[PDB]
Amino acid sequence: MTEYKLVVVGAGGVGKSALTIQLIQNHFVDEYDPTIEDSYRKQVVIDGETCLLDILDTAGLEEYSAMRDQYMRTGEGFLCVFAINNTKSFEDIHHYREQIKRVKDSEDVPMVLVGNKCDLPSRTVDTKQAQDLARSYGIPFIETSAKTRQGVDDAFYTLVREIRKHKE
Amino acid sequence: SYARVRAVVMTRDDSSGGWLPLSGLSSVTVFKVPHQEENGCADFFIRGERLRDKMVVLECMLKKDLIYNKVTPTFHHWKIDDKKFGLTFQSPADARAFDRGIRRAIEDIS
Amino acid sequence: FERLVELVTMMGDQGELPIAMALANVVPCSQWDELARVLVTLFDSRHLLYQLLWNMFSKEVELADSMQTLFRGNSLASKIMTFCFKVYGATYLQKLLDPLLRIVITSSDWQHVSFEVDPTRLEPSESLEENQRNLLQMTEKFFHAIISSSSEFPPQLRSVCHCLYQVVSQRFPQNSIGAVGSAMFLRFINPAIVSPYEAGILDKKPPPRIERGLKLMSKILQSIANHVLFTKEEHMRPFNDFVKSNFDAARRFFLDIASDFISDGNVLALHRLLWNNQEKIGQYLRPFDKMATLLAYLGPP
Ligand SMILES: Nc1nc2c(ncn2[C@@H]2O[C@H](COP(=O)(O)OP(=O)(O)NP(=O)(O)O)[C@@H](O)[C@H]2O)c(=O)[nH]1
Ligand SMILES: [Mg+2]
Ligand SMILES: [Zn+2]
Repeated sequence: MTEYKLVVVGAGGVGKSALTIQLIQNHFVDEYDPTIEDSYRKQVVIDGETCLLDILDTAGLEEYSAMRDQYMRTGEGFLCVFAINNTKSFEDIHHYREQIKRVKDSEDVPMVLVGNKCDLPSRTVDTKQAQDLARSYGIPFIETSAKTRQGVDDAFYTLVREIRKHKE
Repeated sequence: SYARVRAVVMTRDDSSGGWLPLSGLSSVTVFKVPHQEENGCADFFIRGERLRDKMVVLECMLKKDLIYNKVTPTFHHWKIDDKKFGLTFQSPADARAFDRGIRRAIEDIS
Repeated sequence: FERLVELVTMMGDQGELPIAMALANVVPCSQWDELARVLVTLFDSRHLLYQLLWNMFSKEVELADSMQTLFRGNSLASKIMTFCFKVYGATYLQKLLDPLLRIVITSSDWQHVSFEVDPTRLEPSESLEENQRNLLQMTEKFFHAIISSSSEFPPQLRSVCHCLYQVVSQRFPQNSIGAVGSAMFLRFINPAIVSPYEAGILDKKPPPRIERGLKLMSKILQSIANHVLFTKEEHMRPFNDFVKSNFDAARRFFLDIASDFISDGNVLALHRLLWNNQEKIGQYLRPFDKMATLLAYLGPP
């Protein structure tokens, strides 16, 4: 089985851990436990290929920004996560992108833009904004809600597909 | 609560010398408030509110190293950090029932 | 001189800080890192820091939904708190962690000291059991050294934690000390433990085997401070017994800290922050004319 090293980045409180737990353990964590760095592993079949997902859950707190160089150096694909009720996190993705390109020394780094917390009625970043930003990046955009588990698999299943296309 | 007596609370004025009421009789209790789960680790306190006005005149946090001076029946005092606190009871049986709650509250501190 | 412009420290009757709070909701989020620096530096220079912390910490605890969300994000009130830890406790944190980090790098990192406790990442030549033994050995001496630094805690930081302890207590009386020790480890101690070279504690980055160990130790130290067990990673549950036995030893340190001396700002051109946001500080609502007349004289550079 081929291993795909996924890394989840984004601002603090956007749902990086709730999305990761819904993928691994299939339940919504209602608490707010800020993460330093977590690691998981999952075997899945995508497009007919059975594979292992190496997942890194990173720290959205800017106090732990000094760790970003390491996981950007070892990760293969990055799930860029922002909350649709926080404009700051929507624009925070740019600074994660630019450091990933800088560490990879490449402009084509596989990644996916993820707008979490779509279950909320008070949207701050609508769909057209993130879709336009994703086209600017050249990467897909997926709307997710770690509460109802909407698009959680689709978000992670899209990122590996970006890794596959990058390897060919 | 581990104990609930009616007694007056005393303070010790070093200039004045000796113990004086800290002024009103109060209802003094010793109780626990748990960390997280109720049946688990907790903090333990002494709390006395005057019946005059239902308002706190003394709140103390108990320690494993707390020294409890039982000088006479119906009079105990202790030392916490920089200040000295104590109570005088209306009956020696009340002084014993309150001492039973402090002895057992320290044993559960962990 | 024009130093009356620095009178942003004006305090309103039966309350306080109108100008700063208005500037708090107006200034863009990208400058909140710089904003938390200019207010703390100025206010502390005028012996009004406590009133600054009392206002900012109050707004955060009134706006929070639950106590489990307080000061665990990147809000302005949380950035002001982290800045205070950084400027008053860096010397404290440096000399507390430097001798321990020097003991792990030098005199310990040779006999293949390894802290890898994720069995999925364990090297075949290594043993999980002895690696868990190294992680707890290093975590214990680091934890004990922090709990034993009660006397050497700087008084300025002891006032920030006491202020934070009182502000939270006015809405969450039970275990309000938990938010003090959690934010203290999360935003001050553990960031320096994970990245000692970036925090200025060490001269160069520690060897890779130690960086992996310090990362896992900070996760164990954070669980102890949070008074919570490991429940997400299965390879961290083996440390739950060690974590549960150190819960109340951290609170005794936290209760000690939350109970019971700098220079001026350097060339602070505060206009830039003041003028580049001068449109919607007036709409947001009395005294704006007094400063609008001030910078009608003083031209923005
Ligand atoms: N309603 C709703 N709340 C969500 C959703 N995803 C996450 N949350 C809430 O967001 C908060 C933080 O979630 P968490 O996964 O810890 O965020 P994080 O992105 O990991 N933060 P950090 O970077 O510090 O680790 C929790 O209150 C969680 O319940 C979602 O889709 N809907
Ligand atoms: Mg997280
Ligand atoms: Zn406890």
